[PDB]
Amino acid sequence: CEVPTRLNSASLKQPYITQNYFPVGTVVEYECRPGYRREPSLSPKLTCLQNLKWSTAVEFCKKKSCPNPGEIRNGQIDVPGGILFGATISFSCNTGYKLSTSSFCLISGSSVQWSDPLPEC
Amino acid sequence: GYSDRVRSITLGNSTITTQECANVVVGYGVWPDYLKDSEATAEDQPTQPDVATCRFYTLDSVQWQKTSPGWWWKLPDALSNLGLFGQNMQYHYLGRTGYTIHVQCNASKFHQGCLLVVCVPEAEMGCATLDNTPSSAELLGGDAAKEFAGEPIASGSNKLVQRVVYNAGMGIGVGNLTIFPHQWINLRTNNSATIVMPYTNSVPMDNMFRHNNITLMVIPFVPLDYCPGSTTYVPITVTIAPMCAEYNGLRLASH
Amino acid sequence: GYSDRVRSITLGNSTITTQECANVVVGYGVWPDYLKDSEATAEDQPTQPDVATCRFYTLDSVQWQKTSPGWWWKLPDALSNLGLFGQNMQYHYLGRTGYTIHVQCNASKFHQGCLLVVCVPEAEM
Amino acid sequence: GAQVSTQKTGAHIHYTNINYYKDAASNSATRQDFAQDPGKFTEPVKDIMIKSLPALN
Amino acid sequence: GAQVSTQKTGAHIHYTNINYYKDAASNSATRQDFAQDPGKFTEPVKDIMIKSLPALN
Amino acid sequence: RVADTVGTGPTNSEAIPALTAAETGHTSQVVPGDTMQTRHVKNYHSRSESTVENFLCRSACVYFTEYKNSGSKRYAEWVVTTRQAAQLRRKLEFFTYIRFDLELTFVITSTQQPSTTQNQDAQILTHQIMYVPPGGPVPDKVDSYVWQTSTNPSVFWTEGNAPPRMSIPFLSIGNAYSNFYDGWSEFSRNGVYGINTLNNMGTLYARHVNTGSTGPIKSTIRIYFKPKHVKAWIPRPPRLCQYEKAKNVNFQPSGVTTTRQSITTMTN
Amino acid sequence: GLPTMNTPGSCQFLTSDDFQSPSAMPQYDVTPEMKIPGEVKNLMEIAEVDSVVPVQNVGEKVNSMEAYQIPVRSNEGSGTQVFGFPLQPGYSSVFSRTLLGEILNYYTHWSGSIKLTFMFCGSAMATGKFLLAYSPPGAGAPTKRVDAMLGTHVVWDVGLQSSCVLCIPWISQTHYRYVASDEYTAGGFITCWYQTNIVVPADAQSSCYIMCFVSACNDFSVRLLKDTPFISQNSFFQ
Amino acid sequence: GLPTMNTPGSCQFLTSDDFQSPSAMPQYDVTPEMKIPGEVKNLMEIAEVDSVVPVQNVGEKVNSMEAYQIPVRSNEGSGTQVFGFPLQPGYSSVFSRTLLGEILNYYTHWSGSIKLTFMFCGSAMATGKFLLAYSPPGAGAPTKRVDAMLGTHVVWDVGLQSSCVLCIPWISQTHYRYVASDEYTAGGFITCWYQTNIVVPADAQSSCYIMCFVSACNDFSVRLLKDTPFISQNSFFQ
Ligand SMILES: CCCCCCCCCCCCCCCC(=O)O
Repeated sequence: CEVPTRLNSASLKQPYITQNYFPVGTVVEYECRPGYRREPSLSPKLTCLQNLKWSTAVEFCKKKSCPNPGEIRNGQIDVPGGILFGATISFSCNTGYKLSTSSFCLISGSSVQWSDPLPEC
Repeated sequence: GYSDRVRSITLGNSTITTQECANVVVGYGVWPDYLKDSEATAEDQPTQPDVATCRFYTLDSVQWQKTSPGWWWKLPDALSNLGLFGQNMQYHYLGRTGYTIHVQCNASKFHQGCLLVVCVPEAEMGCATLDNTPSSAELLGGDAAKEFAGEPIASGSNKLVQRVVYNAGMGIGVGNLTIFPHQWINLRTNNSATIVMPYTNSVPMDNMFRHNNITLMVIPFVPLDYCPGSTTYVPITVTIAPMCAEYNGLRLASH
Repeated sequence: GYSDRVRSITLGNSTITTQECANVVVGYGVWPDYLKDSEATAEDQPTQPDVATCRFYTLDSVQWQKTSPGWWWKLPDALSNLGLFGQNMQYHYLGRTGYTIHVQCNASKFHQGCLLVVCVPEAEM
Repeated sequence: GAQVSTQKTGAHIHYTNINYYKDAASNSATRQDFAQDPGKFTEPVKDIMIKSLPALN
Repeated sequence: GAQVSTQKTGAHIHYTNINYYKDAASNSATRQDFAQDPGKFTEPVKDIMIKSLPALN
Repeated sequence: RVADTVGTGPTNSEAIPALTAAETGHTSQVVPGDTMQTRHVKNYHSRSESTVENFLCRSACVYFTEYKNSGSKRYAEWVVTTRQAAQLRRKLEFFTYIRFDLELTFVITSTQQPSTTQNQDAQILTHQIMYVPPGGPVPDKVDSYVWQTSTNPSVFWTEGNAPPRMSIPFLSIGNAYSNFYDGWSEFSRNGVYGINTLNNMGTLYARHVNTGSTGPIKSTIRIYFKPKHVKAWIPRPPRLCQYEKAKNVNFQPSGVTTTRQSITTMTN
Repeated sequence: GLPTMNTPGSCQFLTSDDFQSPSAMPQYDVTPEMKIPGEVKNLMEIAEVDSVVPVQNVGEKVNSMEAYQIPVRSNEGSGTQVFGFPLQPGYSSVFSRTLLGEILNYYTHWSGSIKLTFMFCGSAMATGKFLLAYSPPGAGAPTKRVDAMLGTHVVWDVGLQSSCVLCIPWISQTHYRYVASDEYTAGGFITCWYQTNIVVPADAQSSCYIMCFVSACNDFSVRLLKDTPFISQNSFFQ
Repeated sequence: GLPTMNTPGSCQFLTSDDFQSPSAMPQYDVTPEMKIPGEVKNLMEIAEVDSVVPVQNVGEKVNSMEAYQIPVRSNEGSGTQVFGFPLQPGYSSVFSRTLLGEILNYYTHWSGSIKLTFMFCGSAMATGKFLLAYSPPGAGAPTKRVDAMLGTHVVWDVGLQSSCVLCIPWISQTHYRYVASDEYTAGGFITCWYQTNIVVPADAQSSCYIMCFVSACNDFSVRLLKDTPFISQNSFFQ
């Protein structure tokens, strides 16, 4: 068999990463890359079949959700792309008040948090 | 005998009288009615209050000055907080109604001017910044009137609506608007203008809080003028009566 | 075939089902109706919502304890703040309606007790 | 099952049409629907207005 | 020997079909067989069950 | 057939056809024979090219994109929308609500790119155009399993043949298409505002089924939309300003018309 | 094998053609139609409604509403000119952006009569009389009321009815006139003159405005689809 | 030689086309048909049968049968919530893998009513009453019984008949709702609340389970063939 199939959601577990000879009937395990959270229904294992081809692979992990943005006083929050990992919210202000401008959901430690805090306006 | 310059309208417990009126414009020739069984889609039974909902509601007045560009009103939004109409459309998910609009202006024989009173269906508007879209507060004014602007709104990092009077905020031509059922108030001829509009939409019913079907635009084409000594405060009043209103999907009140 | 211990009631967009019920008591033998032209006094036209107003509203629950004396409810007051019914009677000066009351209690075959459920007209206290 | 209709000719000679597909969205375009009613846009008023009479009398 | 049948049009105009081959497996697909009978999967019971009556009485 | 003129003569009556009040908004139905003496001439002119169909029933390019047989961009995608170009958009915007069937036509053209590979002897290229309805599995790569096109519709074209053409029915969950929308995606009057909320026509993909040659080749697909069986409602004024975006009606303010010397000038 | 022969014009894509084509979504069930107010069947229906004419399009006046107002005021003279413009709905800047002009710019030939409606927007105590004239071509624009009186004119008396309609007829040798600028298909000149003088009482403004509307007549007609010059684009939007 | 002309769309392979083609095995004699029980003529026949709904799909519960059990137990309180989920058969994880959901994921538009059948699986000596409510969109999910009572509800009384059916009607402005997630075509919310309290005798378990089945109504309908998102493949099998 060749190298196991690359998947955006997960990454090959150690030490399979440092391995280049896979006989038939060899099982490899994956793990969720940051932030990505493991999906309980799907199981992250692949087997080299007799045809020297790996078993069908599906995304075993899903993007983590950032907390709710909140409610900026005298301000409007624009959420064009949800609140998943990698989204960007926009902070605006009403007519008659002066105002950062945007915040990004990024991995900070073991979970995902917003970057810029809510401004004042 | 009769004249044709006098007209009375009676709806619910309200009446409107006029001594100097032009004719009455009736939508696209269609009178508002209810929804038929061969054209409905929702299955539960609708409610039809028919008395409290179908009555004349009188919004605030606006002063017409020698330099006023004009005003606009979103009818589903204008009556949202007024009377049972507001309570009905609040609890319900779907709504369907036709709007009759009466706009009245009072003056003397020594005052001059001209207003265009037009009902625009689906008056989608633009923003001062080409990127980004207009904010709800700028587009929708409730319990109040929104005003156009004589000069172009500046573009910056803003969500303000482009209010140019010559582009009517839609980028089109103000003169060509007549394609929509309209009327004029010529201060030498008629005190008031009345338009009856049926329910126009592409679906049978629609949520009255997230979509505004029609928009009323009062635009002075000839500026108000008078000689010193005569009255300087001339207001404009708008009365709206819902007609054949039915609602479906009773649910928890939406604020 | 049928039994007579099962009964369903449908009003507006609401339904009530029962598996162990006695009969249904109907007022003084009179079923609620509208006001006739030969018995009315007010002259303007009435409003009849007939769907949102005519539906089952469910008040709170009360715990029945070994030493509970009893409870009472004023119906015009109980539904005053609930649903369109409250909004209708709020804006309007005059009103006229009939009330259907369903009171439900759930227990086992090893629990014992007895409740009287009564509608008193003009219960001046 | 063919349709024979007149063509577009100058004033002052028939054509034949057969439908081959079974979807009614695959037919040709309807180019010959000459029907008008401008009374909805012109003259949308409620009371009729005779031309020779004064408008406001 | 042609067949003329109605097309699939919206609610609220005929088509012509000729078979050229002699095998009956070369014809077009049968797209217009709208017949249903869900009583085999829904309600496969032996004794009829009226809706308003109690199921087990 | 257009209405013929009627012969009239002199007049000294009390009938005032010319005098009217435009305050009502009623367009005056006067003919030349009312304010002058006229002859009777039969009119044979016809309003046959002014019908809604004959007006919008013409092919118009709405998009074109380029994909290659090597490198990075191996396939092309397009989110279906008629607002990409200006001409057909402005012709369609004459009406608020329109209902119409669509006749789609595709033009595909290839071109050899400058390189240094010797001995170039290409073969005939075949192209595949796959349409994915919203909610479907979009191709993530050019050799994706989704190209099977079991349920999804697909068209295969070999270069040198006639351009591919198919007919699409009136697809809409509503009772008519909406050129304009005055509302928000959410019931709370926040989020996407405009016709973008209504749009949901899916995505269209295109790829080379074979490499064809050892040298680089770039192909370009052009999409043509001809409306047929057209029905339209509520007309509205034509776009005076120039368009700026496809998702919105945002514009830059412009004057009503073009300026002349004075109010008594017979020339531009 | 039925012997056939292929004629020229095979495997070609003519954009204005009318053929059948296989449906991509077979047996699709479309949403049933519903009654919608204001159905357009013919473009001429749109051309027969009034549209305000930007007559005073001079200088910066096009950047406001002043482009729509015709400024008539009382003066110590008689027989002066109010306005004048040519009869070129497709080409003249005056009628180019009106509903009629915007519909004409999609075609190449036009033929029919033109209706002009003038509405007085002054005081109720003001009065006046105007001469509204149309002169077919052959001699230039009339420079004085004596020359404009000899054409097709109407004398408008301002009173209770504030609107008067001037109907420009069809006096063209050609059956159809070109929408673009062609000196062969000349149209003529439309002018307006003070018949008497504006009469205003004391304490009443002496400077008033007129408004002008244009609409197509019943005999109107257009005959060649083309592309509007105004629409433009540098690159695909968004 | 009959003169013909070839139109665009010639020598092309549209996968959803309907033409005749020469048979590769001429005059082949097929095996005569025989009566086979359970013939399917329409997909909707399959969508109208009940399918157990995995309501409790929380955590590892999807890796067992516990995903199908709704855990109702006696408590010292009234008016609490049992469950709640949105009306999205195509998109919601709750209805995505049910027969109805598996059939919907092959299409793009759906339209009709939904039947939910709740079966009590407790002791024969247990009793209770439940409120099953549906709220159309416009205001968010009801957070308490007072807000959920104002919608379309049924009061279910547990007795000899252990199953009660809640029929979600069609209250959509659009004729057809999108199977994928679109906020324009919102569906609403379905919730359940303790009407009274579970009444259990001594020596009888006080913790019971409910089960839920979903079926399409007679008015149900779907309108655009597409490819299921769930099916996948890295390379040809075997
Ligand atoms: C084999 C290729 C098939 C391609 C199918 C493409 C279908 C496109 C459908 C577009 C319909 C018209 C969209 C109008 C949008 C609007 O105005 O709201």
